[PDB]
Amino acid sequence: HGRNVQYIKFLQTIVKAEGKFIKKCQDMVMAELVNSGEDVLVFYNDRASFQTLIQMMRSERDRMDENSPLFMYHIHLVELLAVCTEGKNVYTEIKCNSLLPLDDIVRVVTHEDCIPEVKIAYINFLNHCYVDTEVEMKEIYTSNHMWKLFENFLVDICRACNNTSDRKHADSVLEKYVTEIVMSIVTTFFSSPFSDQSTTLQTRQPVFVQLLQGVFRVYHCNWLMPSQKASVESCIR
Repeated sequence: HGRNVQYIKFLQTIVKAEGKFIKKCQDMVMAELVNSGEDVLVFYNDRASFQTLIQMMRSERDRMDENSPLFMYHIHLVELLAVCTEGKNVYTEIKCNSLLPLDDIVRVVTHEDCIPEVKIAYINFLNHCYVDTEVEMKEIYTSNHMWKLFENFLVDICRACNNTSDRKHADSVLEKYVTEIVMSIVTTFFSSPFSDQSTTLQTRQPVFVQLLQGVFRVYHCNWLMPSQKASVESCIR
């Protein structure tokens, strides 16, 4: 019938209630995505997804007529497969990594021009596979490979951090980007340099800059408090 951007926001409403996430429904919606095969896939490899997304957001704003192009806004509302096993509802994460984006090899491919809109949902997939809370298999590539994304996107966060009272999605991106910081502490193994010369300067000084912008923001104080803890928690890492 066609992949509807208007429709695909249903797939989290029926399964995922607020607060509570049941295990059986997630199991029976995970297997059908692999079984059907021709669902709304995020794989729009580098030649395709680059020029579509940069022209979708920059040329038109305010949702671009409810962001219903059928090719670029489809990924945005495809969070079901990204938040399918986000918190702890991961009966089998191998399927989500093999049949779906790995979150450490396919994420980088589209990272040439970082799009915060994709990152929020795509970053949630990184949280989905990285670790539910502990069960993720200990893979050096999962953490060592993902330890360079922050540096690549750290400049982007800093670049938009200096802009004050000029955007609305910055708070959401900062609020949505702090969720990963609150997850498992940064690794301190042979890899994952453990706040070395190139891993501490860009992880502590820049963090305060984002915290300073949030403190100066006129938004609610509910989200401002977590930012200080996020930087504080990272500092004590």
